Amino acid sequence: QVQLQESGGGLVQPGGSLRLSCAASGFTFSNYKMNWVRQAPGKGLEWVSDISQSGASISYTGSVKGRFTISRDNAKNTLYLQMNSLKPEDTAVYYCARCPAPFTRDCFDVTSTTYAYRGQGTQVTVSS
Amino acid sequence: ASIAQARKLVEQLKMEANIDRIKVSKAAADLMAYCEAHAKEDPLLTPVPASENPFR
Amino acid sequence: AKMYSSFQVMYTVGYSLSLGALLLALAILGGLSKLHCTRNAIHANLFASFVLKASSVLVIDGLLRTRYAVAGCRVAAVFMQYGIVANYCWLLVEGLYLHNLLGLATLPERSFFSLYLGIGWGAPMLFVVPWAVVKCLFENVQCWTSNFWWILRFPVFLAILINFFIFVRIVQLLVAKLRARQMHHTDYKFRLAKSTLTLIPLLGVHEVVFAFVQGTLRSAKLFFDLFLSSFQGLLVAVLYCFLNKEVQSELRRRWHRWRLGKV
Amino acid sequence: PPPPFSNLVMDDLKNKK
Amino acid sequence: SELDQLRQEAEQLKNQIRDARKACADATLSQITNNIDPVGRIQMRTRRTLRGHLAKIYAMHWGTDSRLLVSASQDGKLIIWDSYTTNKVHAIPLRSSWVMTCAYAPSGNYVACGGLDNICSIYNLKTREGNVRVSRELAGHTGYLSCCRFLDDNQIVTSSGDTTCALWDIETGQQTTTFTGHTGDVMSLSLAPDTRLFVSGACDASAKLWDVREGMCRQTFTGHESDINAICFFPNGNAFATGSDDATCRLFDLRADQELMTYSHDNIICGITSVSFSKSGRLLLAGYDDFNCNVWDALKADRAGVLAGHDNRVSCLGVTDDGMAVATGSWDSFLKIWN
Amino acid sequence: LSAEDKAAVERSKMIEKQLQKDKQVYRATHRLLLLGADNSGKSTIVKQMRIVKTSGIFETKFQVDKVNFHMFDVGAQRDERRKWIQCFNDVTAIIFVVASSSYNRLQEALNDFKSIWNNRWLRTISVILFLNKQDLLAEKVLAGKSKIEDYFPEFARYTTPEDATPEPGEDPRVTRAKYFIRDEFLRISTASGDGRHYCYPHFTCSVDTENARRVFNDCRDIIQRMHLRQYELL
Repeated sequence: QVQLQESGGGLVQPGGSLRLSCAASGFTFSNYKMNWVRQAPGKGLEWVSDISQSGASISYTGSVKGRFTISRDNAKNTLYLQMNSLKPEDTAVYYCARCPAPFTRDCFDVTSTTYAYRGQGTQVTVSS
Repeated sequence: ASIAQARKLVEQLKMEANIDRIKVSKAAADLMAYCEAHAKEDPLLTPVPASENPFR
Repeated sequence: AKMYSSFQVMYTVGYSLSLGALLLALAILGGLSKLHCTRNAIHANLFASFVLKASSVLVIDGLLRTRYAVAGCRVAAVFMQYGIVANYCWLLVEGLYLHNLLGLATLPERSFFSLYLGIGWGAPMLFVVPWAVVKCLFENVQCWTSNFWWILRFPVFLAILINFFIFVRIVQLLVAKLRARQMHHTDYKFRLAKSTLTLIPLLGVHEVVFAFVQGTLRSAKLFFDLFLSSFQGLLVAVLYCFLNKEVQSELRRRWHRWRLGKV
Repeated sequence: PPPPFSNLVMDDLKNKK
Repeated sequence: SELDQLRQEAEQLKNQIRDARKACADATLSQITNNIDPVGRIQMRTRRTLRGHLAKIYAMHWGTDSRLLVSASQDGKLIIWDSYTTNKVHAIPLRSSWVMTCAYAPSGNYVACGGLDNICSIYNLKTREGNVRVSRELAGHTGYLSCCRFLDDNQIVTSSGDTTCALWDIETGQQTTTFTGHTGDVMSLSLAPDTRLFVSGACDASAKLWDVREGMCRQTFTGHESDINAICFFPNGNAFATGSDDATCRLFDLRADQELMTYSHDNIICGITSVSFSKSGRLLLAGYDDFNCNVWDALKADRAGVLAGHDNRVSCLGVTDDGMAVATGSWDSFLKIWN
Repeated sequence: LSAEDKAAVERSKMIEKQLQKDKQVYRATHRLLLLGADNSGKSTIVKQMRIVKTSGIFETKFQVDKVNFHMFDVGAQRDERRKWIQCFNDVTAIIFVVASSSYNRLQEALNDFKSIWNNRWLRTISVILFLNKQDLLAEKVLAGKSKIEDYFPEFARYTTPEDATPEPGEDPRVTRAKYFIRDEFLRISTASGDGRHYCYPHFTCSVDTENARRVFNDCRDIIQRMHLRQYELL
């Protein structure tokens, strides 16, 4: 029974820095490529960041390139997304996803609801 | 919306909870007995001679 | 002279090595789960023609060494005369199959293997036997070939010309496809384009230029004639069966499968 | 002497099949 | 709002079920099986090689006589083979070539096939005219059909890619009952020997045990780390084995309501495409993506033989009802028979 | 025996005769997997037209230069494609249609191409890329609607390629934008896939009638490259 529980978030002023944490239970953390996606109000799911098994391959969406960083802690089975220079357009629910296939470089997870290996999300918003 | 779809899931969990679980020792001894009782009539781990083998 | 003897032993040892390599290549082609396709079948037939050439040469050399039976010398001479034409016709078949396969938009609906067999093992039978009968009727005790005769050279020259033209066409296609895509990988075009030329030089190797030759320099240059036409089978087998990537992968898979251990 | 039998170009393979 | 407490009470129920399962698991199957005789090395060789398919084969099914077998490939043909003599018996052209499953009726008079067309086509074999013709076309699934099994000549059960299973009525052509509750594509289903309740493994690391009569899910089993590709009942009908894409197999027991044994190895990293038990429920055969199908001694959790021959991944693996042969169909358009 | 067994043998032989008769037809027709997005415009592409149960049907057949193509437009399954896409790894090519006028969803489209490109099953399948809706993009970027840097900052320092071929008497800005979009897809394509499969980018509109010709040319190129690879020439 896979379980991806995420924490962090909350109302912060624009330009802040937040460290979203993702705890995984029920699977070997190091065998899967993990992902950070966001759901903004109105629109649908969109992929943000990814990290490979070892942590070497890292790619970001151009809209958040350089501003956000991603890291993996295999010892604690945790995923960290550290956020800098927040913008009003970044107000979204942040989901921590996995990859269905282990030991693979490509998989489909940015899909809509009823995707099994995705977290519940944390509502992070910025002040006016 | 969410409540309507969650009610079915929690009801299914409710029927899941009130099920008589059999001890896993008994759940494995029975399978052991079954797999040893039909061993003779299984021509896959017991090589059948070619006299009555229909594929040889 | 000593260099005469060196050349004599050299072409026979080359023929023996080529025959061994061709037999090994035929065994590899016919003894794997991914047995063969039309291309592999044509390669196997070419290997068989090369084996026929090598066997005829070895038999005639052994008979010449022993006797010097005349009937054996003759049966071997006509057999080798058929074999060389069969070998060249099968080179032509390989070239034509490759040329016609790159001109099709889609995969061919049929292999047309019967046509290739009839033009590979059928044309030389129509070429040598009707004139072998003419020869025996006239001069029967000949044993004349020593490793006119220009009558049999016409199919040879035609096959060489067609193979050269289709080789030029294939090289043009390869250059066009290397220049079109993957151009960002500069300085690597030559290293991949020259490998193909060494991979298909046999489809268009010129022997008429080495036959239209005359002094000691000519005698020295004649070394390649009994060298290229002796190691050719080994070179073909190496290029088409031992340097093949998927054949090597299949052999590695078979070796790993056999080496299972299992406690 | 003129070419006795080399003048005859060998029979063409009319492969109509 | 009021809906927030739904998730928390659901997860207390989940924790209650988990701790009940933990309490009921006093020991493990490995502890009971320390002093049992290992099966040994099983070496099987291909007895027949059925050639004639043009594309990759996805599914096959044996007959109740264990002699005639139906196979489905992507060339658009459903081929009915006589395994004893390698002779072909039927070659049915299909309307849609993208066929992912096929079935053979227990009576032998009908076959079924389905795929991306979302239609389950049922073909009659014993027609008076001789030539086989389509007898029924069941529609109503919004996703691709992944598996179908005949309960009898009159009713069939299928699983689709829209997280649903359906029990149909062939005579009418309407969904008699529908089974819902999965959150992912239902990849496979297996029917009990009594044909009173069937299991379905889906793309959410979950296998659900249903009730064909009640129409409601009886049990749910999780524990796999990834989507499950194929499942099959134990011969006694009290257990089932699930193979998933996380390169492992798991044996679930309905009465124990939790896993008993896990089949995995360090060298294998590819998923399991198909799985089926032997006749005595002692030898488990599973097909992988590494071009061969390992046979697992499903009582001690160790490999006891490896099959070979296939040049691509094995997609379907069936065992005769009398246990006399094992047919393996892979993506090289070849279907081998092993004994 | 020879009384009923001979009948079985002759039946098997008739079946095999048909199975050879139709093998030719099966292997001479190209299969194509067409896919895109709802706003991409694949429906108007499916209107090439040279040659139901309200569910499932995804069939299209056309023919050019006496060779047939079977284009499949999956339009009834769910959003998760990671399972049925495996059915299309023996296909000749994958046509990917992308709308290059809606910059908001263009990132989603890049990610889609990426997952298709790096997928384990389709790592040997070439992709024909159709950057559809060029006519819409022309006015989308020609006027002051929005500028690409709002979603793709790399456009700020981007320069038009030297090998780019514009159209006569037309403004260079749309060419710069379209070649930028092309190159983002082409970067992804060339990040992996050394020589097993290639991506063919094309600029197409809703009124283009030569799309079938483009597909035919790309199919010839794919087949010729495959034949050369079998001979280990290229």
